[PDB]
Amino acid sequence: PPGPLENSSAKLVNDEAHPWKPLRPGDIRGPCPGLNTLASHGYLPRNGVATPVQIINAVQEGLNFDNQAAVFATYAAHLVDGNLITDLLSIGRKTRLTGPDPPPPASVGGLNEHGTFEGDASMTRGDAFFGNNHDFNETLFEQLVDYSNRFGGGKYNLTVAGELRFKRIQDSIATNPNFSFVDFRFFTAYGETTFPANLFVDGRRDDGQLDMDAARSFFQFSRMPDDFFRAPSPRSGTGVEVVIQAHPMQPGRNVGKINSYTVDPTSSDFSTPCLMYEKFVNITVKSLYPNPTVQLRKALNTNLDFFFQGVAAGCTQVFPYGRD
Amino acid sequence: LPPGPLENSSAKLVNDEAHPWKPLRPGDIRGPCPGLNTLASHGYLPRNGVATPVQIINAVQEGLNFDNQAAVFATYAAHLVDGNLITDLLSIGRKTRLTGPDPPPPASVGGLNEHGTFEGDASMTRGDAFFGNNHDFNETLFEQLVDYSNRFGGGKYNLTVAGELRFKRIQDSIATNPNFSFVDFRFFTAYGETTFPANLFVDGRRDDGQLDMDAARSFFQFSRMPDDFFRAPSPRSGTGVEVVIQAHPMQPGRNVGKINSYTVDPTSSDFSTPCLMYEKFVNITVKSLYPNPTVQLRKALNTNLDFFFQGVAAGCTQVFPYGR
Ligand SMILES: *[C@@H]1O[C@H](CO)[C@@H](O[C@@H]2O[C@H](CO)[C@@H](O[C@@H]3O[C@H](CO[C@H]4O[C@H](CO[C@H]5O[C@H](CO)[C@@H](O)[C@H](O)[C@@H]5O[C@H]5O[C@H](CO)[C@@H](O)[C@H](O)[C@@H]5O)[C@@H](O)[C@H](O[C@H]5O[C@H](CO)[C@@H](O)[C@H](O)[C@@H]5O)[C@@H]4O)[C@@H](O)[C@H](O[C@H]4O[C@H](CO)[C@@H](O)[C@H](O)[C@@H]4O)[C@@H]3O)[C@H](O)[C@H]2NC(C)=O)[C@H](O)[C@H]1NC(C)=O
Ligand SMILES: *[C@@H]1O[C@H](CO)[C@@H](O[C@@H]2O[C@H](CO)[C@@H](O[C@@H]3O[C@H](CO[C@H]4O[C@H](CO)[C@@H](O)[C@H](O)[C@@H]4O)[C@@H](O)[C@H](O[C@H]4O[C@H](CO)[C@@H](O)[C@H](O)[C@@H]4O)[C@@H]3O)[C@H](O)[C@H]2NC(C)=O)[C@H](O)[C@H]1NC(C)=O
Ligand code: HEM
Ligand code: HEM
Ligand SMILES: *[C@@H]1O[C@H](CO)[C@@H](O[C@@H]2O[C@H](CO)[C@@H](O[C@@H]3O[C@H](CO)[C@@H](O)[C@H](O)[C@@H]3O)[C@H](O)[C@H]2NC(C)=O)[C@H](O)[C@H]1NC(C)=O
Ligand SMILES: *[C@@H]1O[C@H](CO)[C@@H](O[C@@H]2O[C@H](CO)[C@@H](O[C@@H]3O[C@H](CO)[C@@H](O)[C@H](O)[C@@H]3O)[C@H](O)[C@H]2NC(C)=O)[C@H](O)[C@H]1NC(C)=O
Ligand SMILES: *[C@@H]1O[C@H](CO)[C@@H](O[C@@H]2O[C@H](CO)[C@@H](O)[C@H](O)[C@H]2NC(C)=O)[C@H](O)[C@H]1NC(C)=O
Ligand SMILES: *[C@@H]1O[C@H](CO)[C@@H](O[C@@H]2O[C@H](CO)[C@@H](O)[C@H](O)[C@H]2NC(C)=O)[C@H](O)[C@H]1NC(C)=O
Ligand SMILES: *[C@@H]1O[C@H](CO)[C@@H](O[C@@H]2O[C@H](CO)[C@@H](O)[C@H](O)[C@H]2NC(C)=O)[C@H](O)[C@H]1NC(C)=O
Ligand SMILES: *[C@@H]1O[C@H](CO)[C@@H](O[C@@H]2O[C@H](CO)[C@@H](O)[C@H](O)[C@H]2NC(C)=O)[C@H](O)[C@H]1NC(C)=O
Ligand SMILES: CC(=O)N[C@@H]1[C@@H](O)[C@H](O)[C@@H](CO)O[C@H]1O
Ligand SMILES: *[C@@H]1O[C@H](CO)[C@@H](O)[C@H](O)[C@H]1NC(C)=O
Ligand SMILES: *[C@@H]1O[C@H](CO)[C@@H](O)[C@H](O)[C@H]1NC(C)=O
Ligand SMILES: *[C@@H]1O[C@H](CO)[C@@H](O)[C@H](O)[C@H]1NC(C)=O
Ligand SMILES: *[C@@H]1O[C@H](CO)[C@@H](O)[C@H](O)[C@H]1NC(C)=O
Ligand SMILES: OC[C@H]1O[C@@H](O)[C@@H](O)[C@@H](O)[C@@H]1O
Ligand SMILES: OC[C@H]1O[C@@H](O)[C@@H](O)[C@@H](O)[C@@H]1O
Ligand SMILES: [Cl-]
Ligand SMILES: [Cl-]
Ligand SMILES: [Cl-]
Ligand SMILES: [Cl-]
Ligand SMILES: [Mg+2]
Ligand SMILES: [Mg+2]
Repeated sequence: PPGPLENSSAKLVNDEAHPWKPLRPGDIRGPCPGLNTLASHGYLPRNGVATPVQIINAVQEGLNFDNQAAVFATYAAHLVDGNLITDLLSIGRKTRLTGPDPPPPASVGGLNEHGTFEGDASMTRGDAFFGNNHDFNETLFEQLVDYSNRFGGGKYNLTVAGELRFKRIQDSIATNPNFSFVDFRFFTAYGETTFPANLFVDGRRDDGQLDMDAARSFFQFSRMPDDFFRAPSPRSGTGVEVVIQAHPMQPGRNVGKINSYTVDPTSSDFSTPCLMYEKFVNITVKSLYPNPTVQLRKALNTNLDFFFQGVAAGCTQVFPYGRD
Repeated sequence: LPPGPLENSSAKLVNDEAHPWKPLRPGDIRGPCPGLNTLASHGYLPRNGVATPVQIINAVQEGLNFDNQAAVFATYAAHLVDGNLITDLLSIGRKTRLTGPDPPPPASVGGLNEHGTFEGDASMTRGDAFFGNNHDFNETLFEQLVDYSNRFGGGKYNLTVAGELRFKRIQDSIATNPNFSFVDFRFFTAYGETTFPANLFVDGRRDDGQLDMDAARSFFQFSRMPDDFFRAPSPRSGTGVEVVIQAHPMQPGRNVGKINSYTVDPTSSDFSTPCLMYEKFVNITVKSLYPNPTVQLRKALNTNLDFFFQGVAAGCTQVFPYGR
């Protein structure tokens, strides 16, 4: 697992060695505009299948994503969505490129796999319930623009993030009878809304105000603006507290029908990051791998260790298969 | 310019042969900040505790891996209100002739000890200014930190301990300090500070956010790094502050001339309005110290207000109290 950038100042990353290209048939793109754009500028394999080490070097070098967040997000995703023997992860749909599957109920389903990492009330993608959880959706993007106009002076910023995050949750509650918003997804849904203001903003300026042309380029086409400079120093979810505090929300879920959102008092929330860590490892990962062979157990323990090092709140390490 | 981010920001020995702890030698100034005190006491900063903004940022980054945005934000904020803008020198403690000849009233140039500019109420290990001394280590407060760590962190200080102690300290001040104030700048900074010991005082080889009480006392009381201390393995500052905020959500306010009269102030900024915090700091705090400044002082203010703006986490739009 790579350490932080050696030299992490702003610099042009839309450069000569990293041109955008269109998708070839077979090139895999998914629900993350950050990984998508990196793949499309060749910071990641252009076909969208990568090792964890590759994804981490790419997000730091391409966009100056900080090391702790890159390590948390990448090994969390690899544990639930990736192939632990081959050490590969698809950034979108399940693919044979990741090699021979483990036994069920592990899915190795790529970032597109619903319920594991990816989840509901995304900004520019529709819920899995309605059929397609990974393609750019134009109606939701035009909503992001609207809110930018109304709260951001035409630009996306943390204030807009706060408003739209809530709007999307409300939208899901009213329309999605499967709406779920607990645990891992509750956590990551709020930190994602800060990323575009933090990281899609040209680094020479770095003033957290994202223009709509830049926003469309990343979200829709996986493409950096012309002459794009990365952020002037490493960061990820700075300001998430702005987005949480705008519209206080307790973790919960619709119960088999629309508008039935019911708080779940067993879910972690922001005051309990280590319950969220423990349930991810001790319930989510453990249920995908309830009885691993010696070889799989050893791959699981190595990735669980690397995952534990990226956990922002620190926490106490949990061992689903033992320390041995 | 402010220094940019650290070249190679990995974990490494920082309590080394070139940076030993030394006892205070009269002349030497120590203040309310255990981070800055300890850096001065190991020679990362000047040992007498008076430094330029550039020295302080280089010191917090190289000594402790404090991240660049936070180092710039705090350093220029404190310099604007507590420092000498003409000599370019800031005391980490008391007001001193070592920062040079003063500007005109009503500027104070009072050092970091100056109550209510940067320093303020409900500190963890230091008493409120109202009771007499806002900067000395207070053994009864540290013992209550040790007690909350036994109760909530298994004997170690971590973000769960921080959430409970931060709220305890606020309740102590409401009950005992008739002047307690907890608005605007202080309301914002108080929360982030409670994360720093978990993120930054924990040996960088471990980096699991569990701070032992011997390490904690070393930094807070003696201004000394633990033996063989490694700084954190990448840059960070207020990671996990939302964990502290959401443990006991609370709005900004003040006692109203007597104990137990905490009154929410609806004109204060809070965590959802970080740009109003920025703006009030500049329009009100800074500009009432320097209501009408001469030509050279006006240049120095505008230069430092620029650097300050670049450090604002939320991004925001720049305000210009003296024009552009
Ligand atoms: C190092 O720092 C420490 C701490 O800052 C310094 O010591 C402090 O010094 C100040 C200044 O002298 C003292 O201020 C004075 O406080 C007294 C009140 O004392 C008693 O009540 C205190 C508050 O308790 C309530 O709130 C807390 C916090 O939530 C809570 O835990 C308590 O249980 C109680 O809560 C109430 O409300 C709750 C709802 O939230 C309810 O559940 C509950 O039912 C309660 O009703 C308390 O902390 C204090 O406890 C200490 O002292 C006793 C022994 O006396 C000891 O047994 C405890 O273990 C503690 O050690 C007391 O119980 C107040 O009366 C004074 O008010 C006078 O003066 C002010 C200011 O001038 C005037 O405005 C008033 O009108 C009045 O004349 C005063 O404000 C502070 O109490 C003290 N704290 C300590 C010692 O812990 C120390 O000085 C510093 N050292 C150095 C060297 O500087
Ligand atoms: C992102 O970009 C925006 C614009 O550049 C920045 O500026 C903030 O913009 C916000 C959002 O529009 C402003 O907040 C709004 O201000 C309105 C007026 O505020 C004053 O006047 C009213 C009287 O009408 C007073 O009551 C109030 O106390 C203020 O003195 C308010 O009417 C708005 O409140 C209401 O809005 C919604 C609309 O959907 C209502 O439904 C609610 O009831 C709500 O109460 C709103 O607060 C804000 O003033 C701007 N801030 C500043 C400092 O200028 C953001 O700063 C920028 N963000 C970042 C992180 O960069
Ligand atoms: C570090 C490896 C990363 C992984 C494994 C990862 C994975 C994901 C996944 C699976 C989603 C979908 C969540 C949802 O359902 O909405 C997502 C969303 C998101 N990602 Fe990433 N991501 C990573 C890095 C990045 C980077 C570097 C950026 C920005 C620089 C970023 C920006 C975002 C944003 C803005 C979304 C939300 C998009 C939306 O809601 O429309 N990600 N990420
Ligand atoms: C970068 C320049 C910095 C400045 C200008 C600065 C200034 C301050 C000031 C004025 C206070 C007192 C606030 C109060 O409690 O009343 C404070 C508190 C504190 N600082 Fe800093 N600080 C800096 C860097 C850091 C660093 C690098 C660390 C640790 C790595 C740190 C750790 C803390 C902690 C833990 C407190 C609270 C102490 C307490 O509540 O007992 N600071 N700082
Ligand atoms: C709304 O949520 C429900 C409940 O999660 C979704 O139904 C579930 O769909 C999954 C995935 O297709 C099913 O699990 C699979 O079942 C097949 C064959 O039945 C099995 O061979 C697979 O290995 C896997 O078990 C499952 O039947 C079902 N879960 C239930 C009923 O608890 C439902 O599809 C969602 N609705 C929409 C429109 O998305
Ligand atoms: C992009 O996202 C938008 C908004 O989230 C999706 O639009 C939604 O589409 C449904 C139908 O697919 C619209 O309502 C439908 O109305 C009929 C009545 O004839 C009803 O029988 C259906 O059950 C359904 O309710 C819905 O109003 C619309 N929501 C909007 C516009 O806010 C859209 O499907 C997404 N695009 C893609 C390609 O998925
Ligand atoms: C606590 O605040 C009080 C009230 O603001 C202060 O004392 C008063 O305020 C001014 C100072 O600005 C004094 O000149 C008045 O005589 C005081 N009395 C009243 C009724 O206003 C005082 O500055 C603070 N006390 C301490 C110890 O810091
Ligand atoms: C702070 O340390 C404590 C103990 O090491 C951790 O708290 C425990 O959390 C477990 C599950 O992780 C719960 O059963 C208890 O509520 C906790 N034990 C207690 C309170 O004695 C806590 O997670 C740590 N916090 C962080 C952020 O690392
Ligand atoms: C511009 O600022 C200067 C001070 O830098 C002002 O000087 C005033 O001097 C009087 C003398 O009694 C003081 O009492 C005031 O406090 C000072 N004013 C201020 C605002 O601090 C001078 O008056 C100001 N000139 C203009 C045109 O505003
Ligand atoms: C702080 O001061 C600035 C101006 O120095 C404030 O006023 C706004 O400034 C912008 C930028 O030039 C103008 O577009 C607006 O027209 C200004 N408003 C007014 C009423 O003139 C800003 O609002 C101030 N903020 C606070 C909280 O005091
Ligand atoms: C506008 C503002 O910031 N006012 C605070 C106030 O709420 C508090 O009562 C006062 C005296 O202790 O200190 C001021 O700094
Ligand atoms: C670090 O990165 C930037 C952009 O390449 C450059 O300005 C700076 O000198 C580099 N520092 C080095 C290579 O030491
Ligand atoms: C996970 O397992 C660990 C150790 O066996 C245990 O401490 C913890 O309670 C478990 N977590 C849950 C939520 O069951
Ligand atoms: C291991 O036990 C779990 C119980 O959760 C079961 O699902 C899994 O199939 C078991 N595996 C064996 C050894 O095949
Ligand atoms: C840079 O960090 C690496 C990572 O551990 C380390 O090996 C090396 O000693 C550092 N380089 C310098 C010049 O300090
Ligand atoms: O143990 C070293 C390697 O182990 C694998 O399991 C991976 O997931 C890598 O990221 C790691 O570098
Ligand atoms: O530009 C005015 C001020 O700028 C600062 O950065 C310092 O270097 C000072 O020496 C000077 O007073
Ligand atoms: Cl980093
Ligand atoms: Cl530099
Ligand atoms: Cl940094
Ligand atoms: Cl005492
Ligand atoms: Mg989604
Ligand atoms: Mg204080």
